[PDB]
Amino acid sequence: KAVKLGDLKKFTSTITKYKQLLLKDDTYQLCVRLRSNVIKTGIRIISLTYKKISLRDICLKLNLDSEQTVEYMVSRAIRDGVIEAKINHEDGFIETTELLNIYDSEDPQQVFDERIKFANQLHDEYLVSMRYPEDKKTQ
Amino acid sequence: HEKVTIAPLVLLSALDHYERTQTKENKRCVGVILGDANSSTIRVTNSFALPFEEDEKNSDVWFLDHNYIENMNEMCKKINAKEKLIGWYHSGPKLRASDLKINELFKKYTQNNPLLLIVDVKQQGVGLPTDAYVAIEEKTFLHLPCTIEAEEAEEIGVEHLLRIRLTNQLKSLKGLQSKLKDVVEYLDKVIHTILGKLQDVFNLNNLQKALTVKTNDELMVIYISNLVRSIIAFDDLIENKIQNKKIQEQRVKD
Repeated sequence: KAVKLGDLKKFTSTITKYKQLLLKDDTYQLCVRLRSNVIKTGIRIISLTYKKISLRDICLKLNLDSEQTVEYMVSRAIRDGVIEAKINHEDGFIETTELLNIYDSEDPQQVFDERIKFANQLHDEYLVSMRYPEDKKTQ
Repeated sequence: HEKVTIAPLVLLSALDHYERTQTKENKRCVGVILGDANSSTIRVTNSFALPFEEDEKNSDVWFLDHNYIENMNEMCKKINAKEKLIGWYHSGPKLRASDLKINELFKKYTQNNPLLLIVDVKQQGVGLPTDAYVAIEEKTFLHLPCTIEAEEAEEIGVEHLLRIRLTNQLKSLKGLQSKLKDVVEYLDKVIHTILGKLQDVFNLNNLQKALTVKTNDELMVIYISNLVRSIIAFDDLIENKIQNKKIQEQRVKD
């Protein structure tokens, strides 16, 4: 509910509320992080959808939040990838990438390979169990 | 041009001839070859050992009679009209210019320029133990490629003989091996035109284009069947032992 927005306070509020329950499950250690992650998540979304947005309009989300920590905060975000964009403050333009391809790459065929690698899952397993009646029926 | 059928029946007896004649590398067992030579594809029906003598101690020195063929063709005719002389064979594996002379004998006896036939009596290397030549001109002679027909009659007794992919690769080297050398051969053999004649087609490689993607794109679907290829396995043999063992491992009544 918070993480949908990842609204640090509203976020924290839950924690603020449930910390003991968190503490009860010691999931408390978590989320302390995803705080700005979702913040950075939002930052990525319905936002990077220009080849940029500006410094300040993307800083606007930080003008919503902070300033020139933006630099960090964006680098903080860019650091992880988890978004793909660039900037130049010299430009003051927070330059928000495509993320656009096709399956020209082996990327699908990776998954195919992934699928391929699985081709042995049930296939090789069928032999894994072929035994049991077949072999015990001999008995 | 008229490039030709091959009769295994020939090929076989041909070596028998070689065998029968006990021909050796010193020698080449020679003989008629039969078929009908008109079409831009010629057929080999049959072929006949020409009792012969070969001497390369003196090249042009060798002995043969036609008059075999004379009486031969008669019977051949009487056997079949379709014998009509296409040419002739020898053992080989290789030519000797006296062949040319010998070639021309049959010219009297053949419709077209008749057909030489090399055989590898040791069948050594590869596809064909065989070459078929027609003279030419600066003489010419030439190999047109040839092959077998059906002759399923053959192919059947054939079937009684014998008894996926990596090969396909394997020749990969072969020509290339010789090839570069073959230059360096002729290079340093004559240290001809045909080499440059090859040289052009060379760039026919690194030719590849993002049309490559198509491949990738294509290969995708190729794999789509994957989940299906073994899906039926995935589903099929697994839930098969659960209906035979539960029946059985529990069968176990009395």
